[PDB]
Amino acid sequence: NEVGYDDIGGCRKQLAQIKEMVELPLRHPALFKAIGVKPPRGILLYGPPGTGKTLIARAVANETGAFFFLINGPEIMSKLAGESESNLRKAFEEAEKNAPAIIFIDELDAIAPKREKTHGEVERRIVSQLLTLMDGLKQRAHVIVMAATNRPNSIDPALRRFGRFDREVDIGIPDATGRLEILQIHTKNMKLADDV
Amino acid sequence: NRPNRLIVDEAINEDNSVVSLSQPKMDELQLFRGDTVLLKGKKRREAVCIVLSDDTCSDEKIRMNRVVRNNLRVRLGDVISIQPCPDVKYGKRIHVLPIDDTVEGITGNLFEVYLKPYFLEAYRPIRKGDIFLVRGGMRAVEFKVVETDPSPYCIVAPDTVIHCEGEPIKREDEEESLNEVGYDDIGGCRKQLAQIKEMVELPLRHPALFKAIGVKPPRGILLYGPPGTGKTLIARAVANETGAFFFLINGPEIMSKLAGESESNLRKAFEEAEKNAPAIIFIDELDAIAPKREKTHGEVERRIVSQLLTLMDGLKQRAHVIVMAATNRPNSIDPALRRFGRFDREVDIGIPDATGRLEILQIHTKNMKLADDVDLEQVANETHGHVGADLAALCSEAALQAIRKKMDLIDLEDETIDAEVMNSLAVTMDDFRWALSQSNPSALRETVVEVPQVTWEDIGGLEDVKRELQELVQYPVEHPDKFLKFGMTPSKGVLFYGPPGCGKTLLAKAIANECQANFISIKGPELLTMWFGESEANVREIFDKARQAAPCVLFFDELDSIAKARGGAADRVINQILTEMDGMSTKKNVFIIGATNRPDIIDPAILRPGRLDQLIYIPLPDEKSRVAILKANLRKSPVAKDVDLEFLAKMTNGFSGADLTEICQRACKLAIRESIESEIRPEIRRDHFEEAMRFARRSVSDNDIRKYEMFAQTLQQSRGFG
Amino acid sequence: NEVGYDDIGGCRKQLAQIKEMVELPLRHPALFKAIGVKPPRGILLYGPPGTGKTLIARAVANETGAFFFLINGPEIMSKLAGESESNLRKAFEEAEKNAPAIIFIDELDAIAPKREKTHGEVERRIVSQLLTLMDGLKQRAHVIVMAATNRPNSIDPALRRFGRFDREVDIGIPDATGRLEILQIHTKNMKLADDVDLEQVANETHGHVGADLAALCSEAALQAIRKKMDLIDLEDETIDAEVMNSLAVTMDDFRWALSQSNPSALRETVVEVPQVTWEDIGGLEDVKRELQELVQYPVEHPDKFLKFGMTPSKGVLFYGPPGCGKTLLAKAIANECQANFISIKGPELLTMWFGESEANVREIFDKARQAAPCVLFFDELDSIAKARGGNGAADRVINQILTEMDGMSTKKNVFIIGATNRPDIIDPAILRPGRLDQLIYIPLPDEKSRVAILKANLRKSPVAKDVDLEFLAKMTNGFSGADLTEICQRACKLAIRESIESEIRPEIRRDHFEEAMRFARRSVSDNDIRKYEMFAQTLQQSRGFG
Ligand SMILES: Nc1ncnc2c1ncn2[C@@H]1O[C@H](COP(=O)(O)OP(=O)(O)OP(O)(O)=S)[C@@H](O)[C@H]1O
Ligand SMILES: Nc1ncnc2c1ncn2[C@@H]1O[C@H](COP(=O)(O)OP(=O)(O)OP(O)(O)=S)[C@@H](O)[C@H]1O
Ligand SMILES: Nc1ncnc2c1ncn2[C@@H]1O[C@H](COP(=O)(O)OP(=O)(O)OP(O)(O)=S)[C@@H](O)[C@H]1O
Ligand SMILES: Nc1ncnc2c1ncn2[C@@H]1O[C@H](COP(=O)(O)OP(=O)(O)OP(O)(O)=S)[C@@H](O)[C@H]1O
Ligand SMILES: Nc1ncnc2c1ncn2[C@@H]1O[C@H](COP(=O)(O)OP(=O)(O)OP(O)(O)=S)[C@@H](O)[C@H]1O
Ligand SMILES: [Cl-]
Ligand SMILES: [Cl-]
Ligand SMILES: [Mg+2]
Ligand SMILES: [Mg+2]
Ligand SMILES: [Mg+2]
Ligand SMILES: [Mg+2]
Ligand SMILES: [Mg+2]
Repeated sequence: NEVGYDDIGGCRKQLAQIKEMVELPLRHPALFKAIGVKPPRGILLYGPPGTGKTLIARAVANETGAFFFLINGPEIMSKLAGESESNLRKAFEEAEKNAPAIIFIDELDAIAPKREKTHGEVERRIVSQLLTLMDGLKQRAHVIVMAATNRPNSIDPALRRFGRFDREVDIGIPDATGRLEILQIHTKNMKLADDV
Repeated sequence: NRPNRLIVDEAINEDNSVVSLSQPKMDELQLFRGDTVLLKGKKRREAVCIVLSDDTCSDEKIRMNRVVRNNLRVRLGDVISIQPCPDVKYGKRIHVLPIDDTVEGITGNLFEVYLKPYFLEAYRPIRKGDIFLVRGGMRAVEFKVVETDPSPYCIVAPDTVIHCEGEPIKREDEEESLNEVGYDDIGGCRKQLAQIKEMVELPLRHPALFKAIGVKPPRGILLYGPPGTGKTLIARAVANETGAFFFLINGPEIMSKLAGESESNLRKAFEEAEKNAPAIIFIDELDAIAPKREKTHGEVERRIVSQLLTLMDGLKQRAHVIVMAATNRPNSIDPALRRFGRFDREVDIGIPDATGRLEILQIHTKNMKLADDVDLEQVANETHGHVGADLAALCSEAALQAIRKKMDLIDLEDETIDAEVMNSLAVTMDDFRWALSQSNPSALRETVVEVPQVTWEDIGGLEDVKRELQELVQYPVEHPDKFLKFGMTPSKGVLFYGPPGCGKTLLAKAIANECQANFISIKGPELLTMWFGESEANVREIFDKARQAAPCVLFFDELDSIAKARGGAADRVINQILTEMDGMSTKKNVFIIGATNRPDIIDPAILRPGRLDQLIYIPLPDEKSRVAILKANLRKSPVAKDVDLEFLAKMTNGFSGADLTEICQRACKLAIRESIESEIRPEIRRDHFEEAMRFARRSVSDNDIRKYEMFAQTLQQSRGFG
Repeated sequence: NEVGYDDIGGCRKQLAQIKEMVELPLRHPALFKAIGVKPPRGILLYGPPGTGKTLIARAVANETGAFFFLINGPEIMSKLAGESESNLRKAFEEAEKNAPAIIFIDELDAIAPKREKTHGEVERRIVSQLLTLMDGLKQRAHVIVMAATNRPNSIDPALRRFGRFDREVDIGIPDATGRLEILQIHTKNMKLADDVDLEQVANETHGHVGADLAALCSEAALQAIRKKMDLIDLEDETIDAEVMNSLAVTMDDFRWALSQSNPSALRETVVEVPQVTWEDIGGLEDVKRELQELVQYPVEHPDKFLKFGMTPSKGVLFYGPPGCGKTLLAKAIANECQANFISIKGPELLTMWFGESEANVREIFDKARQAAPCVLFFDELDSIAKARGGNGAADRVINQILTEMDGMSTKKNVFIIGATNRPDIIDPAILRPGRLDQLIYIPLPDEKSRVAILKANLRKSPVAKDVDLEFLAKMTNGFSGADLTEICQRACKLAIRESIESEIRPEIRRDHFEEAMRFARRSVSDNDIRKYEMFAQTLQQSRGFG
């Protein structure tokens, strides 16, 4: 019942790209340590709501078998100034401990929205906290930070720089074929009539 | 001074065992390009290399790669004593060993992979205690010479028996690493990296001399440019190359800590930097700490900016510290930092040009075994909007492609892959095209500043205009002597005007190429695109970009589109361009060219003396010129011998150069039809040209011409009553 | 080596004012107590960055020997809450104790920027603290509070009230003479080569301030050093005095320094005496005298106008065909009077933000009012007239210039000159009596003038003997002064091409002029002339229906 690539439809190409970027670095972690080449750090997934971004993230985690630490945007930003930055540190720390791992920051725009829009010292501090943590992965542990947002142009441009969320995947609305594909996945447990 | 003393300079010959002396010096020491010399540096250490000739190398300096430079324990801008060494003779045995951290990851046959081809037929003149670097298998390993048999120095002839003792060795304390950043890891920033080297080298390398002179050195050096241009790289490079202490202040890292902790870290940074003088404080991502004071609400944030300013003004200590800073946006920085005594010096590290990109590609393909079909010059050439980091990612991705496919079976289950495979693994030109497909360029939207690749040979006819253009731009740059002796100051700007598609845009680029001067092209619609409020501060940014890139030609193309938009925003832009033209001092070698397909609506203000007062009229091409255009367009195409380009020019005595180019394409588009449909020997012959000519295209009517000729004689009179 | 009045150039008149304000209260504190008269409390120094504001303050301190407490703006605002206001207190307290004293608040705009601009409370509170401390000087214990800013506007107006910062000094950018001065101050310790012409430096160094020139001298020196460095020693921790004397700074080194020259302040509205003279203008002799009677007389002979019962006219309007010396005349008359001169071009007025376009015109008229006697020159008015109808913002600006015109009292030595190549669209409001009512028509040059122009432009150029400028003038009838300069430029360009191609030594000779005349053009059509001739008479009636 757990999520897998078979639970995803309409994102064939995108799911492939994410498979390339992600697949080698985790079961080839000692290999990358041997090669010396730089793999991706942050893979940003954007598209309108209910497109399957949170789905794809959880799928890649279970299909590759990597450790999975979910960072829900709103959940962080609901807590006090201490807890917010603290939980960000704990997540990156525990993710590095259980490498290979995928840190999924869902609804990233909630944590690090356009700095022009941001007000208050605490919020700007949390963004800076995340930027440092992303830069912290340049230690080149076996860790990948996936992230999702409904609005790419809402994200603080600081996150889109090199070494941070440097790769992006446009997971858009499905076309006619994609919708047929998705319908099949959700009717695979139902007994359909012939006229359907 | 005896000839035996020279100063260390950068290396043109990227080889390890080599130095370069100028020919005048070469023959002076009576030692020849073939012989082996002994280098004696500081710390009472030595090294052996093959000396060679450089035309560029000034006689008093000696070019040596960073490896030799490291073994001598010397930096760029230090003196060493060279002397001939005929004492050296062929080698019997050699005992090298890899350094531990340069091999952490791999294991296997280092001899066959690294040492064997490195010394293959190379007759390298080594030395005991030397540390050399071998690149292969997508990494660079460092070995140190522990022992030789004709010790301590000997040559590695093909008969020389190369021994490997057993186990990798630890790193010595005083021995720097070669994986560390240096000027050799930076490309595309020749001119900019030169400036910074001049600013920083004197106060840091010889601080005592600057204390004695009394003259004021540079306090703050602000680096700007788009993301991934290598600002952090250049800063970290100058640190290791000058050998100064390096305290990194990371913007976000400071601002990620609590209120007082940020200001406390700022102090400790300047404190420890001052303590360990000479030093370089590098404030990376400065705009995170010191954005415009208006742009920031809150109290703490404003307090942190003020803290930085006080620390910056605290260089009254002058204890030999240089504060470098990097931002991706100058106008974000609080202007209070630009004041004298703070960040008073600036360096525009822009996006690399075609040559610069080729450089960078060569830097990130250093450790890879490229296939022969790989043409990096083509990669660079078809890479318009990439930055240093993009190219570094491009090479890295192309490598990951070669890896994952020739992975095939490999083993994977085995925790590590040996050096035999990685060396045999090659990166095809195909892999680069695949990596280029997934290319996400960082700086496409950025206005470009480079030397145009267009030449006179691409422009058919207009031989008169070409020559007048040479007088206006090239002479005042290449012969200031005459103009000062004649008592005249040159004209600043030109205006191209005439029918559409007759080579106005080409001429603008073509002259910039003739002078090998920088070139900037702002098209009318680009100006009308700008956000209204920022529009003004961005026009100012253009003229600054052109002022710094001098000698440069600032080209305002497609001015007619702005003239239409006026008769609101279009008004403010031009009136500011007029204002910026006046501010442009004639002595700055910034020459402003304007162009428009419509002289009937130019703001006469642009035509005022002192501004664009050189009104050059570019008409439709006469028969002779049309043939030159047709040949210029079919230059790179396989045309049949049967085609009569002359006759083609006879018939079309009303066609613009834009038409003739379209006609040549149309005929080509038909030839491609044949090549795909029938697989015929691919060649564009006559019957394509004739059919393409049958339908024809006259992009400039007769009435249009009459008007243009009327303006060719009356345009200067547009400043009075129209 | 400490700072003194001898270390300051270009600020002659300003430095004299500060001296007058400060000398009596500081050098004679006992005397001023006995009088009961009130001395100046606060002196505000404004001007762009690097003009020598901090310098002058530190200079006045040492020269008067007064106690000196430096209040660094950024330093205060970098400290914590109360520690800021607490230090402001101590600064005044300690200054009052050791009277006579000078408190210098450098970068005042950091402490007390626009009380509306600031966000928060601790900031507004620090401003309040300052206003109290300034008002707290009612102890009067001979303390003078100097202050420096680049933003004369951004300072909360509360500070510029009476009893606080009641006196202000515009230490603006230096002019040609001022830059020469500063260059001599910083080349004071260098051994200059004979080919070094610091006058040439000062003149082609338009937009530099004191800090720029100081760096420019430093630049030329460090380059001359790096040269003869060559061998030197370096390994030796110090260089001896013998070498340093043999070191010379060539004019070439200054030219290399001028190559890397980034001028700090450009487009900063310049206020200086123009170097243009009547000799630079061919012809117009009648208009030249007319300009004197309007400008020279009322400033040099006020007794006459007062006794005659008439008040002089305020402004002039130059109108006529393009390129006939309207800009030159404006600069010329100002130079003759040796009065300051401000040239605002039409486009410069259309550049500003909509909001700034009003508050910045006031700045102009204020800058002219203070630099009196001054010639305020509004050049290229035609470019504005076009931006109103299309022949929004231009409307607001002109109405502002009109309001500013009327408001300026005639008893001030400010003289306004407007100019335009097009009187067919000039705002009639500008032409109403009391404004630019002196309508001067400047036509194309007559034959006599054309010769004068030709000689004026070829003055510093190597023209051959056989060249006949009088014949050349006879041929160029309907040509303007701008055209004749272009023909000269065209002819000179040909002579240069010959010089490079053949190395015949520089002689712009006959056939060069002949070919330049072959391609020569008339920039003012006949029809255009007839119109200008009509407006030479009927422009008076443009305020009616017309
Ligand atoms: N491509 C897909 N194939 C099958 N089901 C999908 C797909 N995309 C979304 N869904 C369904 O949508 C639900 C989950 O969508 P989510 O991934 O959580 O939405 P989202 O992309 O994260 O958008 P937001 O920003 O969280 S509202 C599940 O019921 C999925 O089955
Ligand atoms: N000019 C360059 N020449 C060669 N390689 C470069 C260059 N610039 C960047 N790179 C490569 O890309 C990487 C990025 O360098 P950075 O110094 O981080 O760029 P950056 O300008 O500092 O990015 P910012 O300012 O943090 S957004 C380097 O480590 C190199 O691998
Ligand atoms: N003299 C010429 N020689 C070679 N190609 C020319 C020539 N003139 C025009 N062209 C072609 O016309 C195209 C446009 O060149 P331009 O310099 O931009 O002409 P233009 O005066 O700017 O007219 P437009 O408005 O750009 S079409 C180029 O791509 C050329 O291929
Ligand atoms: N009028 C001047 N005469 C001689 N030297 C000057 C002059 N103005 C500036 N300088 C030089 O440039 C430096 C500028 O120093 P400052 O006194 O700090 O100028 P400033 O106007 O206070 O700078 P700002 O406004 O705070 S950016 C001085 O140290 C001088 O060396
Ligand atoms: N009477 C003159 N004597 C000498 N040169 C003149 C004369 N009139 C015009 N010129 C030339 O024309 C140039 C401009 O002079 P201006 O005073 O600006 O004329 P104008 O009436 O303002 O016309 P424009 O539109 O500015 S060219 C000068 O630099 C001279 O080169
Ligand atoms: Cl226009
Ligand atoms: Cl008007
Ligand atoms: Mg979701
Ligand atoms: Mg960086
Ligand atoms: Mg074009
Ligand atoms: Mg100052
Ligand atoms: Mg003029």
